[PDB]
Amino acid sequence: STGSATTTPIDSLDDAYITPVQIGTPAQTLNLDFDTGSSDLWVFSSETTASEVDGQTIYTPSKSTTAKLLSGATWSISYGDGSSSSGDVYTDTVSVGGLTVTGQAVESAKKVSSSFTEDSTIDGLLGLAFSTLNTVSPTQQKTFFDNAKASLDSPVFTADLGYHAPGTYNFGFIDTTAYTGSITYTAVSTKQGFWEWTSTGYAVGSGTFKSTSIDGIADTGTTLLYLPATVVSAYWAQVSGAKSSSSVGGYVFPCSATLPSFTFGVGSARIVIPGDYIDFGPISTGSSSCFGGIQSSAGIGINIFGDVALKAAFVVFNGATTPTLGFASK
Ligand SMILES: CC(=O)Nc1cccnc1N
Repeated sequence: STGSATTTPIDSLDDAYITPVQIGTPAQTLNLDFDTGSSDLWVFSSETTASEVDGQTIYTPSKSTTAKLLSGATWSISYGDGSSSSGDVYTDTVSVGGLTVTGQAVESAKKVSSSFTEDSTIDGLLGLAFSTLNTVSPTQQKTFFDNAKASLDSPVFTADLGYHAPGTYNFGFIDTTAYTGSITYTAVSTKQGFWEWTSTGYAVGSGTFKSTSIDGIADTGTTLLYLPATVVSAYWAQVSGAKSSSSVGGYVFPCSATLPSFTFGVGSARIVIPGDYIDFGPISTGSSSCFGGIQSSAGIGINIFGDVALKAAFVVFNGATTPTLGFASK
């Protein structure tokens, strides 16, 4: 089997991407944030505290003839940005782009933190990291990809995120029309439960490539590119007037600037992030200070190849017995 679904930016900055997902019988379609940095499929629901729902579409298990309470199971998750959610668990039929999994754990939120409430466009998250990170207790549950994997034509999914435009998540096949050149594959460590890999270096604009190992994670659920402070300082030093602002929370730059590109290495290959992808716009409405899309990972504990980096590439998440990542230009 295969599936193919379009993923759409939630706003004009590509702060996140939503993909429609069918849950239950008859189908209830919710727009979920596909997240290769976590491993829980959770949704706003008829159980979510009413004051914490503000415009989201909810899953109502009592209206699904295939929903079953997973008795005694609870979940609770906290993400790197400080947001969180928790609740109980149903199993139900879940379909993405024509690919159907029966008996998928659908984690129903009873509580969500303010950042989820305030984002009316995101109805929940669909985790695509390794199932060892799933938070359901006392019986850990499998991700949608892990449940689908044996049925797929090939044990893979691909992320093809657009810049200011829709893109595609495919399951079970690699669309050879969606990228240019060849795909370069690189090793993955699953020891932390992430799609963790080692970039071979970077360049700033037209500058020379610096060969240096940068361990980090491919995370579709993180907006920006978080890299070591040395690398980030070298980037922003090429932008007149750019500075790190403790009050704002990262590097800012004059909105009048033209940003240089940023290149990262995948083995001997190179992925170029155009300068425009690094512009996250005014820090507040009407400001002439703009927020940068490359930020320091110092204090996070891990480097994160988030959407800023991933949307410059066609990315293969290879879930074979030994997982690997593939990157191609597009
Ligand atoms: C850095 C970070 O926390 N990212 C993130 C936030 C919420 C959900 N998934 C994620 N991958």
